[PDB]
Amino acid sequence: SFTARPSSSMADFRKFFAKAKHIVIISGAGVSAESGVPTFRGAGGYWRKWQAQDLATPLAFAHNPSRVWEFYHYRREVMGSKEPNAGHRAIAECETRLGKQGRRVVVITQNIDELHRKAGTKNLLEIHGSLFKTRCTSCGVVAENYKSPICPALSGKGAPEPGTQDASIPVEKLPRCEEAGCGGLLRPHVVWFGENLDPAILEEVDRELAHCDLCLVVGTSSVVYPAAMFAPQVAARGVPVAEFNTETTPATNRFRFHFQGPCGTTLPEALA
Amino acid sequence: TARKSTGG
Ligand SMILES: NC(=O)c1ccc[n+]([C@@H]2O[C@H](COP(=O)([O-])OP(=O)(O)OC[C@H]3O[C@@H](n4cnc5c(N)ncnc54)[C@H](O)[C@@H]3O)[C@@H](O)[C@H]2O)c1
Ligand SMILES: [Zn+2]
Repeated sequence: SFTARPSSSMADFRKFFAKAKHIVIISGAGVSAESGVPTFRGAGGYWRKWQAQDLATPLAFAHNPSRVWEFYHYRREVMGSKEPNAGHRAIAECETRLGKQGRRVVVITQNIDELHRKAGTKNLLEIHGSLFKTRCTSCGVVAENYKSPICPALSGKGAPEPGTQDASIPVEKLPRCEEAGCGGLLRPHVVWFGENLDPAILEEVDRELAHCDLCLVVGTSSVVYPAAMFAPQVAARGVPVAEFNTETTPATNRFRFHFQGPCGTTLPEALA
Repeated sequence: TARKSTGG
């Protein structure tokens, strides 16, 4: 009986929740699945023939920037009509209600979809960037960008079905920098597989993890690093961590609680 | 450990 296996007791989690002064909520793509945004775990991890982790890499962008921009353009256009779900709303409303009591809630998200922002979350660390920002590969400037389509050559492009032909847009016609007449090639302002997360963001993440007294880890596979090690760091300080996922993960047995099921059902219950 | 990767 010694070995702790995670608890499924909602009442015991809610006893910690009632007292918690600083809650960190870490989210991955599962928190947006109920808005109609597929995760990359299964069939939704394919775009044409490629797996998503093979397109979100600086080697794909260096050698076929038109293909990587078609994939991000597809995602931007699909995301424009997507709405926050009950999970994103519970998260946002929890922050607002606890903030009035002087209690802190912060969201550390792997997602680039901005749906936590749309839901009303204020304290948000977007650790992998944003679908709706660009970064210039020449001058480094980061800009918000919601334009549909981002550039004329991408109009009508990005269809996801296997067998769709590549647009093969010449690099000069991909999104270009307009800042002080720079003209450089833009990329998505998204952290890709093989790249370093921003140091300033990581320092803020470390501060929140070190100071929190309760952590939720929601809709993440806990196999994407370094994010996968955030909630185990909190658990190993002896702070309760509650995982909300439709399945178990490689990190589940490190945590105090595991609440199995769709987070749009379990989050409103846990955060009421 | 600042570099993004997949485990397993
Ligand atoms: N919405 C988005 O911005 C979006 C969409 C897909 C992937 N991504 C990102 O790409 C990377 C790879 O994605 P990935 O999906 O392989 O890994 P992930 O870490 O983001 O895993 C998604 C997790 O969600 C769980 N899940 C699915 N439906 C759920 C539901 N309704 N409620 C609770 N949990 C649910 C899955 O079991 C899985 O553990 C991640 O960094 C992820 O954040 C972002
Ligand atoms: Zn520029």
